[PDB]
Amino acid sequence: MLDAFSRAVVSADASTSTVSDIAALRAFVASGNRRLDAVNAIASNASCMVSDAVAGMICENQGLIQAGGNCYPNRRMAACLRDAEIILRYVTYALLAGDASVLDDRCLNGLKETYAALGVPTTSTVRAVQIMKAQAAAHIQDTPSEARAGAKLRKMGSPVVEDRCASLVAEASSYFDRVISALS
Amino acid sequence: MLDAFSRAVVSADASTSTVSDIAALRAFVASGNRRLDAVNAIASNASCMVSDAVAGMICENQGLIQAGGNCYPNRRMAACLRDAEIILRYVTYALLAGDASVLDDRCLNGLKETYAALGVPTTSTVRAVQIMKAQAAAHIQDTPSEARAGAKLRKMGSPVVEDRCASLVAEASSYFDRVISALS
Amino acid sequence: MLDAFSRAVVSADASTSTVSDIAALRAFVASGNRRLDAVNAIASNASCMVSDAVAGMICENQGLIQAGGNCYPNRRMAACLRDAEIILRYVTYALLAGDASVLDDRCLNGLKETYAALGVPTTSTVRAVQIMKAQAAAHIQDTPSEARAGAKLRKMGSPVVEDRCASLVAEASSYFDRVISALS
Amino acid sequence: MLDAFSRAVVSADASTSTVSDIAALRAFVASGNRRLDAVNAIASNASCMVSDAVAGMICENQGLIQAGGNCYPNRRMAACLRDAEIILRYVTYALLAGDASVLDDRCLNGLKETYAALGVPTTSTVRAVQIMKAQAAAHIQDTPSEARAGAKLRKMGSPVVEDRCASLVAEASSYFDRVISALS
Amino acid sequence: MKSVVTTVIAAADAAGRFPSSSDLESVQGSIQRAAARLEAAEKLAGNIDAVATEAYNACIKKYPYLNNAGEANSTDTFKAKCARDIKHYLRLIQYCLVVGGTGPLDEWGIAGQREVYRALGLPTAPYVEALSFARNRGCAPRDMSAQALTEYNALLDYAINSLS
Amino acid sequence: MKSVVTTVIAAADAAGRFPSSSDLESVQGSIQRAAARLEAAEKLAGNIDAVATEAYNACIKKYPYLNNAGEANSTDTFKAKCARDIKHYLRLIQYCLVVGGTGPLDEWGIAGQREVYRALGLPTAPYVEALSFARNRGCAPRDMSAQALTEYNALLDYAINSLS
Amino acid sequence: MKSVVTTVIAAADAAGRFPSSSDLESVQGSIQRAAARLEAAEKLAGNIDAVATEAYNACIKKYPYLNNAGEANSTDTFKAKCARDIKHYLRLIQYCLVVGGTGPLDEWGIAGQREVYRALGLPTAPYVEALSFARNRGCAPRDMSAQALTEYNALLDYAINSLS
Amino acid sequence: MKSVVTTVIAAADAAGRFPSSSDLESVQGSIQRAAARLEAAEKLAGNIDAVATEAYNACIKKYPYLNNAGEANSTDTFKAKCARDIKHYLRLIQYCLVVGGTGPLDEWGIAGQREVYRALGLPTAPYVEALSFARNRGCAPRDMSAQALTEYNALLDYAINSLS
Ligand SMILES: *C(=C)C1=C(C)[C@@H](Cc2[nH]c(/C=C3N=C(/C=C4\NC(=O)[C@H](C)[C@H]4[C@@H](*)C)C(C)=C\3CCC(=O)O)c(CCC(=O)O)c2C)NC1=O
Ligand SMILES: *C(=C)C1=C(C)[C@@H](Cc2[nH]c(/C=C3N=C(/C=C4\NC(=O)[C@H](C)[C@H]4[C@@H](*)C)C(C)=C\3CCC(=O)O)c(CCC(=O)O)c2C)NC1=O
Ligand SMILES: *C(=C)C1=C(C)[C@@H](Cc2[nH]c(/C=C3N=C(/C=C4\NC(=O)[C@H](C)[C@H]4[C@@H](*)C)C(C)=C\3CCC(=O)O)c(CCC(=O)O)c2C)NC1=O
Ligand SMILES: *C(=C)C1=C(C)[C@@H](Cc2[nH]c(/C=C3N=C(/C=C4\NC(=O)[C@H](C)[C@H]4[C@@H](*)C)C(C)=C\3CCC(=O)O)c(CCC(=O)O)c2C)NC1=O
Ligand SMILES: *[C@@H](C)[C@H]1/C(=C/C2=NC(=C\c3[nH]c(C[C@H]4NC(=O)C(C=C)=C4C)c(C)c3CCC(=O)O)/C(CCC(=O)O)=C2C)NC(=O)[C@@H]1C
Ligand SMILES: *[C@@H](C)[C@H]1/C(=C/C2=NC(=C\c3[nH]c(C[C@H]4NC(=O)C(C=C)=C4C)c(C)c3CCC(=O)O)/C(CCC(=O)O)=C2C)NC(=O)[C@@H]1C
Ligand SMILES: *[C@@H](C)[C@H]1/C(=C/C2=NC(=C\c3[nH]c(C[C@H]4NC(=O)C(C=C)=C4C)c(C)c3CCC(=O)O)/C(CCC(=O)O)=C2C)NC(=O)[C@@H]1C
Ligand SMILES: *[C@@H](C)[C@H]1/C(=C/C2=NC(=C\c3[nH]c(C[C@H]4NC(=O)C(C=C)=C4C)c(C)c3CCC(=O)O)/C(CCC(=O)O)=C2C)NC(=O)[C@@H]1C
Ligand SMILES: *[C@H](C)[C@H]1/C(=C/C2=NC(=C\c3[nH]c(C[C@H]4NC(=O)C(C=C)=C4C)c(C)c3CCC(=O)O)/C(CCC(=O)O)=C2C)NC(=O)[C@@H]1C
Ligand SMILES: *[C@H](C)[C@H]1/C(=C/C2=NC(=C\c3[nH]c(C[C@H]4NC(=O)C(C=C)=C4C)c(C)c3CCC(=O)O)/C(CCC(=O)O)=C2C)NC(=O)[C@@H]1C
Ligand SMILES: *[C@H](C)[C@H]1/C(=C/C2=NC(=C\c3[nH]c(C[C@H]4NC(=O)C(C=C)=C4C)c(C)c3CCC(=O)O)/C(CCC(=O)O)=C2C)NC(=O)[C@@H]1C
Ligand SMILES: *[C@H](C)[C@H]1/C(=C/C2=NC(=C\c3[nH]c(C[C@H]4NC(=O)C(C=C)=C4C)c(C)c3CCC(=O)O)/C(CCC(=O)O)=C2C)NC(=O)[C@@H]1C
Ligand SMILES: *[C@H](C)[C@H]1/C(=C/C2=NC(=C\c3[nH]c(C[C@H]4NC(=O)C(C=C)=C4C)c(C)c3CCC(=O)O)/C(CCC(=O)O)=C2C)NC(=O)[C@@H]1C
Ligand SMILES: *[C@H](C)[C@H]1/C(=C/C2=NC(=C\c3[nH]c(C[C@H]4NC(=O)C(C=C)=C4C)c(C)c3CCC(=O)O)/C(CCC(=O)O)=C2C)NC(=O)[C@@H]1C
Repeated sequence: MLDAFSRAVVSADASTSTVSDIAALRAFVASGNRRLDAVNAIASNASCMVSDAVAGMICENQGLIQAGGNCYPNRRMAACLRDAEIILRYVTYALLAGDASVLDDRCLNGLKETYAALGVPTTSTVRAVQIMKAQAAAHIQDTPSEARAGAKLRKMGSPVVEDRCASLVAEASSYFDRVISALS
Repeated sequence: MLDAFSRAVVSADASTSTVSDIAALRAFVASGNRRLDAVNAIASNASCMVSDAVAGMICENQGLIQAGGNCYPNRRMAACLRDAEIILRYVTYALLAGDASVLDDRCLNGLKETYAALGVPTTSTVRAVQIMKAQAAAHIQDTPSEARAGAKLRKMGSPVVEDRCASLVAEASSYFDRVISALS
Repeated sequence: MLDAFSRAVVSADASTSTVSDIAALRAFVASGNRRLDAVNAIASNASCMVSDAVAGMICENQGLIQAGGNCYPNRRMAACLRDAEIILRYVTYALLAGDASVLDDRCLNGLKETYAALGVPTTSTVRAVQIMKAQAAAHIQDTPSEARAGAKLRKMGSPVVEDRCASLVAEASSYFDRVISALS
Repeated sequence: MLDAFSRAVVSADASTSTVSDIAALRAFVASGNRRLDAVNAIASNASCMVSDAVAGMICENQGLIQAGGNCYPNRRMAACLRDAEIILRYVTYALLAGDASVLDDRCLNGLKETYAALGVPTTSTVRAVQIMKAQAAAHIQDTPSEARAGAKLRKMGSPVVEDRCASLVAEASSYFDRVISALS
Repeated sequence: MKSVVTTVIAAADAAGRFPSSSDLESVQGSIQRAAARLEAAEKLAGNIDAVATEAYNACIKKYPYLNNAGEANSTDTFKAKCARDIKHYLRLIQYCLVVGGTGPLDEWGIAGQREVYRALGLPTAPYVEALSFARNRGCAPRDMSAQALTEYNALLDYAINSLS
Repeated sequence: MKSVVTTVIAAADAAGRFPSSSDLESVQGSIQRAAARLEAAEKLAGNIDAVATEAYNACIKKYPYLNNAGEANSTDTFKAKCARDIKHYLRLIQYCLVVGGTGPLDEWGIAGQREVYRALGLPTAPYVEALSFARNRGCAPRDMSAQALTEYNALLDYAINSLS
Repeated sequence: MKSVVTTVIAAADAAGRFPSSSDLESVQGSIQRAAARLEAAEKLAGNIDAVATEAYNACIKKYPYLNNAGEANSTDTFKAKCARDIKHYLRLIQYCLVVGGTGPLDEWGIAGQREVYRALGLPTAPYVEALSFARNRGCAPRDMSAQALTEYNALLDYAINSLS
Repeated sequence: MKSVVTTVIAAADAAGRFPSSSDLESVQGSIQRAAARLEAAEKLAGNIDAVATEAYNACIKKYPYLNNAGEANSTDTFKAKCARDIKHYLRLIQYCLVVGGTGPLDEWGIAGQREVYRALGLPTAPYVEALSFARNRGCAPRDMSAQALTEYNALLDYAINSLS
């Protein structure tokens, strides 16, 4: 897999050149601490995110838990909870690395074809991923609503800036969007 | 494994010396054709030798085919016919190579301990190997008796000398004797 | 232990048969005196053989008498001289008996495992045994070289035949080869 | 495996107690940078250390490269260079972790029995490890002599203190001494 | 026992490698972070009984049915075992703060926890409530520095995730 | 491509784990060490031709037999390829300083180097002398900070070790 | 130890077969070829010191830099070891001619040769030059019969290939 | 298809080896032995019908019960198939003499023979008697040279062994 820095190396090697834009690399390093806060915000809340995302997918489409639905019976609901956790894990890896290589290569490559072969609905999966994308955005910004969390609300206590890591939110969101693109 | 020639090399390498006794190696080569006749005499008659040897062991000890005997039931008789053929195969390899290494390393190493663990009688096995040793001697000399062969008598038609390859008979017999020593 | 004659008895007892090949036994008896000459030639020269064999092993591998070598210090050199004499003693017993049983049972059984456990080099031991094998061949034939003996040269004065007991030389050599096989 | 910190945890868990000596843990952390210098000094010079250590073992015991010696022929010299590098690797792991567990469990457990079974001299191995222990001490202190290095001399340029990391030298030396104890 | 240094050594060993640039660099991370997590480890060592007691009391306050005859907090032995279990989790978290990894919690708390609780009919919700209370309780700089509390909260969330 | 973050992610993935305490802690090490190695990376990017040229000149000065007819430095093409090879190693070292691991050197320089040099009858000693010269050349603070030079020297020693 | 007879026995053993038509036929090849290769083996046994010495002298004549302080032929010990190594290769070739296979050269010369030479900074070129000199030196019928020299040259080329 | 050359190539390929001394030496054995086995192959090609017919007639003479209603030689189709089968074995033996190995007999005659005869209730003894008759019939130099007849007899004994 690549990270943000080995991505710059691979790009440079296409012209057998040294990496000369050290300023960009220094910018990556300066956002290092906030990046670690963003990964900690997702990993620390992953169980709440997965169960809420899969429950949300199901409350919007009740057929998933009726005759012939793909979260029926118990075995399929369990398999689906597992897949939502796996996808979220590979997205958190990509955010920690600052590069989608690990997500693309180890999770998304052949996912659509696997789901096609199993009869797993890509539509309903895309909805679960949309909810996790929204959850991740809120946890990175440390602004989860009490309305959607109730007694499960968590505050991370990262040091606040005005933009609330808008750039990391966009990056995280772009990784979830690669999942959605891979299934769409 | 070693053959007669690589045996001379391994002996020489113990003093990091060249092999100087080329006369002995030329003597090995000069008996090459009769050695091939000796291997052909055993291989060509191996089924007759094995069945006669195992049948002989049994006609001398009837307990092998009675309650609790080690050629009872069908599975054990079959396993014993297989072992007599295996032992004869490794002895023929040793005769073709002019060295016991292949017999020692691939057949005899741990054989007694295996037989002890299975309850295979080493005494009765030694008798089967004695008969194969006698059969091999006769086939190498191209002097099988009609009395022991009946309608199964075979003649190889190798070119006769007065000694009838006494040296190859002794060598073949010494390999069968390594089997007997390994089980005794 | 067995001798050549009780070896024929044990072989016969595998078919509860009498020993019928009295001719072979008469052949053993006819070589009796030359066999006693062969044992006398080794026993009478044993100290010269052991010290020359161990000294030869050492002049070919100087590490045995340097830091970490297995003939260092004095205690280990003494232990090694003792082992070369023990091995030569069991080989002379085998030659007197016309059977390897005493050598196999009382000397070679567990020798490799003992040497492994002590850190005694089996390679260097094999070289000492090779030299004793060559020495024994020359003493049996009563043809030791002045080049290797100098002032220690001994002549036994056995009654000479043209072959110089080739068959006893081969037999003695085969016993030394069992030692080498047991350590290889 | 354990490191210095999980060693304190395992000790505490024997009485299901919290780790209370945080001062000692803070002391480990305060020597962290010099520990990284010590590991860098060995890793950076490992090829020079291994070849010099094995060459040293050999120049003190010439039998290792003569008939029957355990660095003869090419295959055995290569295997021995590999083992010296492996041992040095596990010692550097132990120094990086501040604990011998990885060395004990992954390198030393069954090493003597393996060497006994192969005929690898533990004496000569102990001498190779002694030389690597001396090399490591000098590289950690950044005081390799020109006399032992010649044109291969390296300087690390770590910030000098009067004691030259005597405590890390003793620790590194104690790991090499576990190797020697395991082979003695 | 998973830590920064055991992770890089295990990866180096699988590839037959000496420690290299990335291995030493990883351990520099421990040198920077140790102060924060050893601050948390020392606070928790000092006050574990009070921290565990209030977490235990929180989970029984949420699930008073546990006090009814035949339920998991209904006898003096059960009450003592439940409080002990909360202290066990906090002691394993103290170990994780010392080590800078989940190793102690992974090997001594989480492995087998669900088999044990299922076999004895112990509901998991009170365990989750106790840890969840502990997770929401702390604040910086009152209890410890922001980074010390970050490390403590992450290990509580890790235990919570293992039960969820 | 081996770096701090790819090593901890690969170890996390092999065990099916989210990033945890030890993973983030490892990456904090990169945040601390990056200044030193990016200083080295920038110096090397700025001056690679001069650094490579003097290392090439050092190895030919040590082994002038390479200039004889049929030897590896004997034609204009050979001379240009040899100097190019030294610059290749230094460019891969620049990449390792950017990444904070041996990945680029492992994958693009070291893998196959021995098969190539053996097949073309290229002696290894001149490569070792060039890198060894570069390793002994630098000093701080003249060329760069002590920690920048430590990073650079460690990667040169790593390449030297790969050829030794 | 690879020879005609060990090769056919190993193939027979893998399939559980007695020696058959093709096995005996293969060994007839050894009976025909033995005279030629034993002629070569006897010549080499008789004259190995002279053959090895002139090959050693050839490689030092080609690479006189080896005589300079710190280089591989620069001390009396180094000179003696280098000449010894050439004799080792020729002794292993004598063994191959006795056996009629590469077994002795495979197991005792070639396996580990590159690890050893790399570890001690021994250049491979002088080894190749010594064997290459020996390969080009012989002629028939001066030195031995055409087929004896064919067998000798093939084993020298085999060693050369292993180092190239 | 097992022969001298396919055996040494398969052993070379398993170890990633070019043909070497022992491979060529093995093939020299084929060059020496081919005259004998091609003499046998040509005789058998020339006279296979007569050789097969007398072997078939021998096995029915030994086992006249085969002529009884419901037995394996009792109809015109059965009689023709039995004689055909003997000719099949002799044709595969002709192929083995051409190739200098048991390959053709192994792959096309022996593999499955026992499953076929068992499934159709064909007794093995008549096949053995036919081949055994053919094995005892020949003499040199009447029928062919001693070595030609040795090759032919060895392949008959090999087929007999496969059925015994
Ligand atoms: C069905 C009746 C149904 C649902 C189930 C539910 C699903 C849902 N959830 C979100 C958004 C969020 N939920 C979050 C989850 C958590 N917050 C926490 O603090 C804990 C740790 C965790 C678990 C409870 C979060 C953080 C969000 C993000 C927004 C916010 O905080 O308000 C959505 C919205 C997704 C979208 O915008 O597309 C949905 C649908 N909703 C249901 O109707
Ligand atoms: C049981 C009552 C009983 C036996 C069964 C039989 C076993 C036996 N066989 C021999 C000796 C030989 N048998 C040979 C076999 C064959 N000869 C052939 O020509 C065909 C091809 C082949 C298979 C039938 C041979 C060659 C010999 C060698 C001696 C000879 O030819 O006469 C023995 C003797 C064992 C010994 O000498 O110790 C025995 C016991 N005998 C039974 O009593
Ligand atoms: C080291 C420098 C060194 C040796 C020491 C020596 C060892 C060696 N010895 C032989 C062969 C023989 N030595 C013999 C001993 C004796 N002959 C006598 O008459 C007396 C009683 C006795 C003691 C001195 C004998 C008999 C032989 C046999 C051969 C012969 O007589 O020539 C060898 C040869 C080994 C071999 O052939 O494998 C060796 C190496 N040699 C040394 O280099
Ligand atoms: C054989 C004749 C022979 C040797 C080979 C040699 C072995 C030996 N080496 C030491 C001690 C050291 N060698 C070191 C190696 C190096 N120094 C460097 O700067 C480079 C990078 C590296 C490789 C060449 C080092 C650092 C030491 C430590 C001591 C020192 O620096 O002086 C010893 C001594 C062993 C002991 O003390 O027990 C030996 C024996 N010596 C030979 O005789
Ligand atoms: C969006 C992600 C957040 C946000 C994050 C910020 N964190 C900042 C600083 C900071 N965070 C940490 C913790 C972090 N570093 C580590 O080493 C580890 C674990 C090993 C973690 C979890 C540290 C140490 C620091 C630096 C010290 C400090 O500043 O207190 C931070 C400030 C720096 C910056 O501007 O980049 C930010 C912005 N802030 C937000 O507003 C949302 C909620
Ligand atoms: C004891 C073994 C025998 C015996 C054998 C003899 N055969 C002799 C020569 C010989 N044999 C063959 C066949 C052999 N060579 C091969 O290449 C193959 C198969 C691939 C085989 C099976 C040949 C070709 C020859 C040489 C030609 C010839 O001489 O006719 C032989 C004579 C030479 C010698 O003295 O060694 C002997 C003695 N003879 C006996 O008395 C017993 C029965
Ligand atoms: C190789 C071993 C020899 C060799 C030996 C021969 N000795 C022969 C006969 C012989 N030897 C003795 C002495 C012997 N018998 C004893 O009772 C004792 C001691 C108690 C010993 C040591 C005697 C009495 C005899 C018989 C009398 C005589 O023939 O002078 C001998 C000749 C008979 C035969 O062919 O076996 C031989 C060959 N001869 C050699 O060439 C080497 C050196
Ligand atoms: C015995 C080991 C040495 C010695 C070492 C010292 N180095 C000290 C400080 C120091 N070292 C480094 C480099 C190190 N830190 C890393 O993060 C990495 C790589 C990832 C490495 C290799 C740093 C950054 C520092 C701290 C900065 C500085 O103090 O210059 C050091 C001084 C502190 C202390 O007393 O521990 C020492 C003693 N010194 C010796 O005398 C021998 C040769
Ligand atoms: C026949 C002369 C015996 C006899 C033989 C039995 N052997 C049995 C099985 C068996 N044999 C071996 C050794 C064999 N396998 C090899 O691979 C090799 C050498 C390469 C040899 C020589 C093994 C390992 C086994 C175990 C495997 C199996 O059971 O098939 C056997 C069956 C024992 C049982 O399971 O009860 C028998 C009966 N039995 C006799 O009474 C005569 C003396
Ligand atoms: C000399 C050729 C060797 C060598 C030999 C050493 N052997 C050592 C001791 C030792 N040897 C044996 C086996 C021996 N004892 C017997 O009773 C029998 C046979 C019946 C034999 C052949 C034993 C059991 C022992 C251990 C007890 C004892 O000390 O006697 C030995 C000393 C080992 C040590 O303590 O380090 C040595 C040096 N050493 C060599 O380097 C060459 C190759
Ligand atoms: C060098 C200082 C020695 C020496 C070493 C030899 N070792 C040989 C092989 C060998 N070594 C080991 C242990 C090693 N392997 C591991 O994985 C580890 C730890 C993780 C270690 C420390 C093993 C298991 C083996 C067997 C595998 C193999 O043969 O490659 C060896 C070859 C022995 C042989 O086959 O004859 C040697 C020569 N030899 C010396 O003389 C010095 C003292
Ligand atoms: C930030 C101001 C919070 C807040 C904090 C309060 N916690 C109170 C007491 C308290 N907290 C703990 C847990 C704490 N002690 C430790 O040793 C550790 C970690 C190792 C932690 C996390 C305990 C055991 C206690 C009782 C003992 C004490 O008084 O320190 C507390 C006191 C009043 C109360 O009990 O609520 C406060 C104010 N409370 C808040 O509202 C903000 C958000
Ligand atoms: C510390 C004062 C040393 C020392 C250093 C000197 N180096 C000199 C010249 C020089 N160094 C390099 C390599 C250097 N430049 C880089 O860009 C990098 C890496 C990016 C490194 C490591 C070059 C290319 C040059 C030549 C160009 C220049 O003048 O900078 C130097 C000048 C004298 C000379 O050329 O020999 C010095 C003094 N010299 C010492 O002895 C101490 C220990
Ligand atoms: C064919 C006529 C060649 C040729 C041959 C020459 N070689 C000369 C001497 C020589 N050759 C060797 C190697 C040789 N000796 C062996 O024992 C073996 C193989 C086992 C071989 C291949 C040696 C050691 C020597 C020196 C001793 C001697 O004189 O025999 C040689 C003599 C003159 C010279 O040294 O050049 C010649 C003529 N030379 C040719 O030009 C053609 C092509």
